[PDB]
Amino acid sequence: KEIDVSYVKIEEVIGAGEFGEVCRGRLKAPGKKESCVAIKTLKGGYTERQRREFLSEASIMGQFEHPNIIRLEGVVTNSMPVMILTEFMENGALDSFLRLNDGQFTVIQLVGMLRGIASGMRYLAEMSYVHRDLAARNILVNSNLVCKVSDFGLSRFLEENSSDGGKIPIRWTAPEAIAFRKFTSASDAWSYGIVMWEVMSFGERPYWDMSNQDVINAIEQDYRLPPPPDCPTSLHQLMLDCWQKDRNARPRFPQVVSALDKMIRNPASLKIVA
Ligand SMILES: NC(=O)c1cccc(Nc2nccc(Nc3c(Cl)ccc4c3OCO4)n2)c1
Ligand SMILES: [Mg+2]
Ligand SMILES: [Mg+2]
Ligand SMILES: [Mg+2]
Repeated sequence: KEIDVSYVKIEEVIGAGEFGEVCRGRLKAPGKKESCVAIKTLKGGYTERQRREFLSEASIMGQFEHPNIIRLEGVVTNSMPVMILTEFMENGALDSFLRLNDGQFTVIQLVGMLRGIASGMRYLAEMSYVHRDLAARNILVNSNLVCKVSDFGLSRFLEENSSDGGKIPIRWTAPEAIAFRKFTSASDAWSYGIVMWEVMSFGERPYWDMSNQDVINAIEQDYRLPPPPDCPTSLHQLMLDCWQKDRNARPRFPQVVSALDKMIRNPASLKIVA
């Protein structure tokens, strides 16, 4: 949806993206109430290929409609700067939000966040969309702590193209996807297990200071991240299930959501910790 630039007011720069600023603003279109939006801008100096890559995120987001997937409002392409407008997520990225609030949300709250992410992923997998960069930094959080998946793009990773979309995010990536570049919803399930660990650790870095090659070798040699402090064993076991070497043995997203719903209904089960 092309948005008339007169309908947009930019209020404040709140972040930096790959191609430009991220801003908070207001969108007011005839016949509709004013709403808060996030705005990504692309200013001058870009190639047309870069413009297409920037806008491809809008095209992809616009294919989706789900309460746990970032909603596209529209784009501005007939003037400069070029913009993508979405719903505004007041609390920003989950990893940083959790680090700010370390130890300050309950296990049930954390499970609800994880449930929202899992529902978003359930939807994407149903749509045959493989995310490929599922990480807490790509989850956005609103004022009511609802978590939504962000970061959409279909460009191959650098390792998939010419000998001579960025690099594969090794710490989040399933071993077969690193080895063979076969990205599937089952490799996203591996990534989702890593997100679980990030959330239950209030935004710690997966594998601490281990090098990328150290991580690859460790996983091949059966190492898996340990339960975060105070993490319910049932949640850690779901992580381990997501991290099965055999992709076909990992839970699919409907099963992940089911498991989390059961936990929420049976909160006593979350009391067992190592
Ligand atoms: N660290 C931050 O940038 C930040 C800080 C505080 C709040 C938000 N909030 C926030 N809310 C919604 C979206 C985004 N970022 C974003 C994304 Cl991820 C994809 C596409 C797009 C965006 O804005 C419009 O077009 N951000 C983002
Ligand atoms: Mg991506
Ligand atoms: Mg990415
Ligand atoms: Mg800690």
